[PDB]
Order: sequence, then structure tokens, then C-alpha cells
Amino acid sequence: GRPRWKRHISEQLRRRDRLQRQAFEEIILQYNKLLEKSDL
Amino acid sequence: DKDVLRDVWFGRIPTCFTLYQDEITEREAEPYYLLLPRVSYLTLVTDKVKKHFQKVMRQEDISEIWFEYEGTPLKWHYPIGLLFDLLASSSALPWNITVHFKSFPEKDLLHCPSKDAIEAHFMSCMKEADALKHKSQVINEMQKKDHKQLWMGLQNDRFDQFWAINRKLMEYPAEENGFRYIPFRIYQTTTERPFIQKLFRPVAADGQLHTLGDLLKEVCPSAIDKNQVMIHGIEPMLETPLQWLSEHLSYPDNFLHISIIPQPTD
Repeated sequence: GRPRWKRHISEQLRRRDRLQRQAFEEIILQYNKLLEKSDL
Repeated sequence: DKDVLRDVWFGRIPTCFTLYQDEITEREAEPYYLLLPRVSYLTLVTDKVKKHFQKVMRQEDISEIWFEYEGTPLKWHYPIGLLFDLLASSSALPWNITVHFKSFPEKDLLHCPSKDAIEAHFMSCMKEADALKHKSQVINEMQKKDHKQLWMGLQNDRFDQFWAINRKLMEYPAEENGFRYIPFRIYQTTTERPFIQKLFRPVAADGQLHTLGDLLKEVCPSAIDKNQVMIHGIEPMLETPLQWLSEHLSYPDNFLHISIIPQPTD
């Protein structure tokens, strides 16, 4: 039984990663791959 | 609560690096998109950015790179997550940082000549933290090899390598209910002072633990009434035990960086 404020931080932290990291993680990868090619 | 440490350690911020428009280049410079570690520093993780934009410029125009957001030079000695939470959190992603090779703002920035200058500033923040908690007994009682593993863990983004040593910095004597003092910094965009740092104990006279609101009610009473209290990009409940925050939600420098920003316009 984790306290309310602890669960709140775990939920908010996962929400932070959903809205910020997980959103751009794949496109940034695909972009940098295309960039490196252009420099070739 | 090891899951919270990883979530805090591995947080990433999508960022867009665009070259300043007045810089003269031999060819077109495409923007460089990158995920920045929230817990690291700009000068540390930007090596790929520096090499990318330095290829398109003449050596005559090359100088010490510095970064800026909406006309504000970004202080590299502040953690990346803090700079974003404090400045760009209300705007649309990705974080838009402009790359400047010219006209260095001597007044608002520290020169970062090498990686050592970052390690020097970083270790200073740790020593200052352990002085407030253990009276520098834990950090001074470590071999110099352990101090390098903390830095190497941050530099190489190794969660286990870093927290192997850093766990000893989060422990306190049994008789005591927490640290001697909680290292923290409260940043606000409209205040003349860079931040608010004072002496605050995790425990009250009666023995009850101080919460995040108790701290704010003390050193920043004007932020509670309209304002957001943001730590690592989230909005913790004010009842959160402060001792717990210092352990789990601190940055690798063992400081708790708190940002007070108004509610986003829309």
C-alpha cells in the first residue's frame, strides 16, 4: 500500500515521459538517420 | 522506490538546435534534433551539436559555443531539466535552443573550456550538499575513486554505476529521522535573485516531517495562494515528505531544484 502522494509522483512521472520523451523518441531516431545520410 | 530513481534519471527532453541567423556559414545548416538528459548539463551532451554546426563555418568565425532560449543565454551549470521546466515548459515542444558561436555574454554565463570544468562545478555541488546533510562526513570519507564514479556515471549515463556510490549519500544515522539540512534551490523567473537557498531541517520540533508546502510556506510564502511548483517536470502534492523528495527526486548533484512558474496561458 503505497501512499497517495507516492502513487501521484509515479503517475505524474510516467505522464511526463509519455507527453515528452516517448512522443519524439522514434521520429528523432529516424530523423538523425536521414541527416547522417545527407552529409555523406 | 528504485523505480522513481530510474524515471527521474532517464527523463529526456526533445530539443531543437538551430543556428543563429546572423552567423555566416559556407553552406546551409540543418537543425539538429536531440533528446537531452534532464539530469545532465548542456555543455556535456552537446558534443554532437558542436561538431555538426562547426563543419559549416570558417575558422575565423569559430569561438566558444553558447546556447540561448528566446533571447536568454542558458546557464550550462544549471541542470537541463531545470532550465526547461523554468523557461520553455509552457511553450510548444520541442525546446527551441539557438546556437551562438559569436558575441559571448560574459556577464550572464560561465566559460566551459573543457569537460573538467563541468566535473569541477558538479563535485562542488555535491560537496555543498553533503555539508548540509552529513557535515561532509560521507563525501569526505569516500576514496577519490568513488568521486570519479559519480561523475563517470553521470557522463556515461549509467544509473547503476552512479547510484552505487550515490546511495551512501542518501543515508542518515539511525537515531536521526533524516538529514541535518535539505539541499535545495527555488528558482523563479520574475525574481531578481538567481534562486532561494536557506537552512531548512526535514524535521520539526515536535518530530513531524516537514512537507514541500511547509518549505514553501517558509522560504517562498508568496508562491502559494496561480503558480506552479515544478520538480523534474511534475507537480508534486504539497504534503509530500521533504526528506523523501531530497532522496528520490534530487538531481545527481544531490540538490533539489524547485521551479515556481505561472500557470500556462492556455
